[PDB]
Amino acid sequence: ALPPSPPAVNLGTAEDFVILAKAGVTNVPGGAITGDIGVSPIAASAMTGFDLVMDSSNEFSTSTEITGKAYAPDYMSPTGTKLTTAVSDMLTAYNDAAARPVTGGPFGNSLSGETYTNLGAGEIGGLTLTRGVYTYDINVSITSGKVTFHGGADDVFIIKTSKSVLQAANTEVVLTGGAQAKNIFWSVAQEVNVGAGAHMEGILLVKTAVKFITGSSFVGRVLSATAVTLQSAAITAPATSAPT
Repeated sequence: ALPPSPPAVNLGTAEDFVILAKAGVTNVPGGAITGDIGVSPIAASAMTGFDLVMDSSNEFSTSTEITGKAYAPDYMSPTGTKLTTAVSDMLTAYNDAAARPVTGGPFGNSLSGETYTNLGAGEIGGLTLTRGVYTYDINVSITSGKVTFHGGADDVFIIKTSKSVLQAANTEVVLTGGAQAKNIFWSVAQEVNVGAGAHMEGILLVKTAVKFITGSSFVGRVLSATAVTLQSAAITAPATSAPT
């Protein structure tokens, strides 16, 4: 029997971005970004490796590797306001996610001897996670294989850690049951590192850095209070296979 689904974490206008980073985005060509990116309060020059061309409006820039638009505070109004509102909404979302109570009681069978606190001693590779709030004071690791999020279309999954999320190379986040990437929230006080060729899903609400190593892929949003590093990575917003 499941716990109730937690409420989804409101991202407000931060949902308008696939990457929002306060201290920059660095890219090694030729991954592919589907969605819009933004930086604030750092200047545009902290988006490197996208060969950005200003639009004639001077409100945004475009790239060969971004399907959408890039936004920075030194661009024309209303871009700076758009960015500042999104960064504030990111902070609110980070704080809300971090404030969610852990789901109570045993995880899996009532005599599993394990709970939603420090589940797997931080290793979640090979686990099936159902809806709820999982809390960690240790790194969360995906060392080998897959982690599965299983639930319905509106079920919510929140993974909180005071440390980092370390996803080894060539591992996968898998969704089953109707579970959607927009309803998975990773609340991370340190960093998120996604190894080479690995596949991550969900909303990354990260206090510090996020790194996507060579050839990794992602469905979700990267919402970082510091900097984002992309190494020939596929970064896709949720639901962009529908008409846009």
